[PDB]
Amino acid sequence: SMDIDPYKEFGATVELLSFLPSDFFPSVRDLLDTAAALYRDALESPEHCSPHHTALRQAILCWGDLMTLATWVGLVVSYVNTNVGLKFRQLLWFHISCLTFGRETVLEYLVSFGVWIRTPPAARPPNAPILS
Amino acid sequence: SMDIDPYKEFGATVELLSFLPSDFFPSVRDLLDTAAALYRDALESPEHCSPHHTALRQAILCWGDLMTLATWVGTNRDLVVSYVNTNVGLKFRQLLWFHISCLTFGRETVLEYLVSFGVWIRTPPAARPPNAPILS
Ligand SMILES: O=C(Nc1ccc(F)c(Cl)c1)N1CCc2n[nH]c(-c3ccccc3)c2C1
Ligand SMILES: O=C(Nc1ccc(F)c(Cl)c1)N1CCc2n[nH]c(-c3ccccc3)c2C1
Repeated sequence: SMDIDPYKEFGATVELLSFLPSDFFPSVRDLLDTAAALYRDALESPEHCSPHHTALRQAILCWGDLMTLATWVGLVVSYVNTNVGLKFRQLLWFHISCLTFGRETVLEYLVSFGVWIRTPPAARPPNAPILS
Repeated sequence: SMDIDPYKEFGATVELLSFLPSDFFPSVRDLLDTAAALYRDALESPEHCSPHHTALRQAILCWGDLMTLATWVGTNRDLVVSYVNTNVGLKFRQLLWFHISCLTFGRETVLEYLVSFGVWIRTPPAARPPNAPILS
């Protein structure tokens, strides 16, 4: 079979996004609403716009199919939100953040927050790293 | 909410691909095997290559997640298995075929062929030409 990495063409890796803890990412619901709020006209556009746009379109739609399936099945519903949910919380956040703040900024922040959150509370700085 | 069209940025529509009958498209298995055979290095490449490549990568992976899910659902029934392959299956058979064919024969060619075969298969057997339209 093949082994394809969705973040590879965007300069990152699966393991790199797994560096960030599970509770770091917003809910799938909050992510879909943000994609729409900031890029509704662009995501529905006839233009490619950018590779980030192309991937995000598939991501939103793919999660749609996944929800349509689990809704039809009705732990099973909980399965999508627990295991599959985490995967899209990463993917959706990655592209939205890259479109909003820029690829390079997102990547630096990723390693910066991973090191920061892993530092015990007593020693780590009060202000977490930010995008800009 | 949003209404996003996966084929829209590629100059087609969901409705346009639904023009071709369900038995027109190869199986998902034959489609995934074809994707690897022709574009294994490109699909795994660090370079975008093309918007079709970017979309095709997500499609393969998305189908993967659906299969990983259905594989786990099954282990925890046969009626459910028919759902993934009957309803969701058709959707990806179109999507996978669309991108694979566009990369192989060229976007513009695929679209002309798409409409040509739709008209051809819909003509009753007695009247329609013996030779169906082809690509390139
Ligand atoms: O990861 C995120 N948020 C986030 C990203 C993508 C999303 F799709 C969603 Cl729903 C949320 N941040 C962590 C670091 C950071 N630094 N600066 C800002 C910021 C906050 C408000 C306005 C402007 C910037 C943030 C928020
Ligand atoms: O839709 C398809 N086939 C197809 C496409 C994408 C796929 F991902 C898979 Cl698995 C199959 N055809 C219908 C019209 C046509 N015209 N010409 C050719 C052809 C055949 C062999 C060698 C060279 C050309 C074909 C085959």
